[PDB]
Amino acid sequence: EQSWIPKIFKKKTCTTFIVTLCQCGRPRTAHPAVATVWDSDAHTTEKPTDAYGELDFTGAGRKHSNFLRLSDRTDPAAVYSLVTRTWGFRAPNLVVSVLGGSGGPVLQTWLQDLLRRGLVRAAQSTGAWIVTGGLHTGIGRHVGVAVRDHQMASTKVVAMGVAPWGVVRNRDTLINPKGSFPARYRWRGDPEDGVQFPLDYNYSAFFLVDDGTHGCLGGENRFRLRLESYISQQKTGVGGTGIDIPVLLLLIDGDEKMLTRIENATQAQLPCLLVAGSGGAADCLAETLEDTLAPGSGGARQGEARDRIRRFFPKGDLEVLQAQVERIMTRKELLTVYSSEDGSEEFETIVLKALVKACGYLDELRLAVAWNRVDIAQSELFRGDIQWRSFHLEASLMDALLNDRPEFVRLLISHGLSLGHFLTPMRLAQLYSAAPSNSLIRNLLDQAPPDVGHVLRMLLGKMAPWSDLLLWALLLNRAQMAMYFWEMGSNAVSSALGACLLLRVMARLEPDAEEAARRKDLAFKFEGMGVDLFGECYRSSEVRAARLLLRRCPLWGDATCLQLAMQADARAFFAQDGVQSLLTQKWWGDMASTTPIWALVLAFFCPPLIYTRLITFRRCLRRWFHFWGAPVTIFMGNVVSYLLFLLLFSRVLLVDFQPAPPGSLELLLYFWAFTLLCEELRQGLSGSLSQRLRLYLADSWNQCDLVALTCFLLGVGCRLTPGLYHLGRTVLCIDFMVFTVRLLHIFTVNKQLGPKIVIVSKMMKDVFFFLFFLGVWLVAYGVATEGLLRPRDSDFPSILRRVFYRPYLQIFGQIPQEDMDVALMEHSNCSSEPGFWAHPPGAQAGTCVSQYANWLVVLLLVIFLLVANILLVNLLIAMFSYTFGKVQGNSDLYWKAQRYRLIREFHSRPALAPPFIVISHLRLLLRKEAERKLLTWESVHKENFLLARARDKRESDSERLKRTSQKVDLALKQLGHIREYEQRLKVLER
Amino acid sequence: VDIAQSELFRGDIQWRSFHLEASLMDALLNDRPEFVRLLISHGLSLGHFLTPMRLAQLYSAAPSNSLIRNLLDQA
Amino acid sequence: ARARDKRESDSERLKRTSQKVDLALKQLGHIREYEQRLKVLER
Amino acid sequence: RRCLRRWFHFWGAPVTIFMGNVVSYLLFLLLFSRVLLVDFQPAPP
Ligand SMILES: [Ca+2]
Repeated sequence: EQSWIPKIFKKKTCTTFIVTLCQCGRPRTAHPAVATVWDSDAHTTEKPTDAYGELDFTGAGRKHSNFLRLSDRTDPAAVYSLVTRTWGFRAPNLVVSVLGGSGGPVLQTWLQDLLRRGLVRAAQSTGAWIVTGGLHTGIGRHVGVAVRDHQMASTKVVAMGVAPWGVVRNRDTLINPKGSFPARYRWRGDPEDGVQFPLDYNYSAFFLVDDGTHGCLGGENRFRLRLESYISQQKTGVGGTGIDIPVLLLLIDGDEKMLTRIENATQAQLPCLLVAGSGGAADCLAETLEDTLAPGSGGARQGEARDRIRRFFPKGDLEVLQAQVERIMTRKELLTVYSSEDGSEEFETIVLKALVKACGYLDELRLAVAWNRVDIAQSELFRGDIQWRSFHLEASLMDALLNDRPEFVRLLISHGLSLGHFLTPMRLAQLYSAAPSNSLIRNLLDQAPPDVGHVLRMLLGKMAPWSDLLLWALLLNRAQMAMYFWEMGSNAVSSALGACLLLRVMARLEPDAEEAARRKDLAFKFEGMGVDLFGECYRSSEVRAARLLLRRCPLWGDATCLQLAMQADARAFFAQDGVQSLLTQKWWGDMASTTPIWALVLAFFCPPLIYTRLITFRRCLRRWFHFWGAPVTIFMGNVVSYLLFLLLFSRVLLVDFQPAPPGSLELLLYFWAFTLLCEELRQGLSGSLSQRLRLYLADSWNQCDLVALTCFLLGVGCRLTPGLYHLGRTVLCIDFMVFTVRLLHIFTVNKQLGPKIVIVSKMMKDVFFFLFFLGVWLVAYGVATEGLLRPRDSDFPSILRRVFYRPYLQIFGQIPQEDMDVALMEHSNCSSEPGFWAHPPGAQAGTCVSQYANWLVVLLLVIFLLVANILLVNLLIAMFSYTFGKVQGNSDLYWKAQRYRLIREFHSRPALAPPFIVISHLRLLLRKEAERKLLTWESVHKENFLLARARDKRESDSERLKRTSQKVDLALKQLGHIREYEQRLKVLER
Repeated sequence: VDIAQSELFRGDIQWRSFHLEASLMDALLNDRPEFVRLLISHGLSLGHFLTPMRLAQLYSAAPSNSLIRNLLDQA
Repeated sequence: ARARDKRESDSERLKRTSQKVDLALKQLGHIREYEQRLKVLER
Repeated sequence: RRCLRRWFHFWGAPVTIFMGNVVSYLLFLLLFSRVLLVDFQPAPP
């Protein structure tokens, strides 16, 4: 996408030649037919640019170095937009324009060290921009080599080149109005002249300013200054939240023209940093500022003396230099001197103080947040001399939140930053407004002032600053921010489970894919953290408090912790011992969890025994209801009722089922089945009508019960009709099978059998594989045998029998040799067809079979027996063994999870058994400070757990090794210092 | 390698395209990956570097009787 | 990413610490020699 | 025409070709079995 690039940007060709030789820098001969003082704009013609695209320096580089040619009189907004958007460069956190003449190809060692170590390092750390001449000469070359050395030794800095068109060596190769996306640049040009220079190969971007001249210097000064000012007017990301981008000018040596440029920059309110001892045109200003409030007598001509000394003799006589120095001092607040300090190389702090002084609201904390320098912020805060205001830190906190800098927010909060007063509906709206472009949260907010209530309602279903901040972070999916807020939350466990729920639902709702997977991962991390916190809260402290923690219903959604876990499928959460013990206790209701099963049975059959001490736990009726109200006793009663129901069903079906009108027992059976139907109706109805109906029908067991009951009704209806008695009997016969299959549910309660049942459920893929394999083989062998025999019955039912049924039973040791092996049969001439025939003795083995090639029949029999009885069955064994070995853990977790659903289901069933449950359905028809202390105790445990994790991490070997590396680096730094002092003392010895 | 990196990093020393081209050829022939990496990283023009003569030289460095050598001979 | 991960591995960090300690010992020998020279020049 | 384009897309998809081929193969086996077990006679085919 570049079609607009020629549109908004224009190159400059001079309209008029002004003297043989033009002022335009081109020979008189090479000029257009249109050819007192030449003007760079008045006598210039504009046309669409023809030298855009990107460079590919021959050899090294990132294979991408964007280049542009534009007129000097170009608005900077378009340039900034181009760089930020089209070329993909991130907005700058700081712009350092490195002025400087640097006379001579070689620069002093201390200056080169300062550049390479401070300037480039700080630029990389803070993601700043370096603006210099994009030429392999002057200060630009030094900057480029410094950047290259830093990149090599670091184990990518962004620097641009603003250079005049006409002085770029080999400009022709870059000319391509269509486009020069690839671009070969011969920067190793053998000829060397000062009229033109090659482009440095270390600069990521270029700005070949043009002013209709074939060579000159300084033409780009206007554009450079305007660009710097415009960048200074922008903001540091996060919409308008970002502070004004700091822009700083660094000056080393230079000339009078550099003094003029410094004056222009100061006029444009741009801070300037001067290096002491750099050389001419730079150290003079440093000295003058050092003079500052010098005495009027004997100082007025001191400035002139300094000008004539530091500056070159030319123009020294001219008073213009002194007047310009005075004008510069007029705004000395924007000037600073780089204290040499024997090569301090502490660039960032000097820049910070210079920016603060220039500002005279921009604050150190806001700048530190704008950059990623946590150390700067902590140093500034730790400085006791500096005093901070509530809003002073509030602005910084807002910036940190908007830009997602967890470390900064942590540090700011830790420094006594009031939070309750900090958050406001306006600020919260701002925070939510920072949704990244088209994110799912943004779509949800648009579809829905934050107005976050409705989005949460539509997410969950709906069927304290920390809480709000945590919710916002979860919505925006800022992992570290959310984790930190949770660490400061109040309802830690319930908060964690709610976060897991919300993240999982959002992820299933995201078009994010791998980004959604990170939300899924964040959900897993939160679930694990909640698990660990609860495990600590339970084992290490009173279990009663843990029980209270789970049962309570916080304000997250007015739902219990267990409900949240179940809705989020937080399988890991239920897997821990504490939750299982609590669930067991609820399962036994009021009676003790240790009650032996046999004791329970004896109590069940001997109601009076419940009052004996042999079972552990008006008082009498209260105890009675407790016993009969416990979920376990309801379960046992229901099982007994179900068994009696099956017994009655079997009795009726096998004996009393007659064509006559139904008897007493059959009617009792009908009433019983109707009771079961009412029970399932109750379960479905109360367990949003469509939503709960789907929830009920989802459970497989309920599907089984429903199919059983519908088949039962179908069969009864059929039997009542006079004609369909047999059909009714048959349907009821199958319905008995369907009912009795339900008894498998009894093994979902045991501590060992439930996992076995789940694993069996997962074996069905292997079962189907074997079934289809056997089906194919059966079809093959059966058809082959039947074809070879050629029985004369040729009756479709008989054909199907001999093709499938008999081969099938051959798998299970029913091998009728007398019906296939001719040797066991009497030879007879049954059929008129030519050949021989025999007479099988079997009733359904065919009237008579051929015997043409019977040895082949026996051979096929042997092959089939082998493949079926041995190979297929053993393959199935192996597949079962492998699958069972592979899915043990997942099955166990799944059972532990569903244990809660089971318990809840049985916790609300009517107290009575199905056969009498009609009476209970009828009844159903016709119809603090302690909490605060609990939360405080939970928060204390959370703090202990967090400290334990942090300390354990800090004591790990890897962290200790890293810290030792840091200390060794510090030791080497100090060793260099003492070595330098040693050299100084050795010198002073003489 | 350290000697080469020190020599290159020395700003006083100026290098020529062929000046590094000879070194690059030597590094390739002797199979010194670090040297070639460093040389290329130092703004060494590559498109102009390779030539059919140079490529023939490179392929001529097949070690004694190697399968590549047999295949080239057969071709 | 691969290069940085390798450089941040424990083994590489330990090797780099060994290099830095060797450099420290070199400089320590230098300063010790200068210490002896200064002690001599004291008289 | 959009209609024919959609039609060809459906019937051109590899999966649909696979399903069609499977159905054809099953019918072929069924025909084979029928012929072999019933209509296979010494008389001309
Ligand atoms: Ca049910």
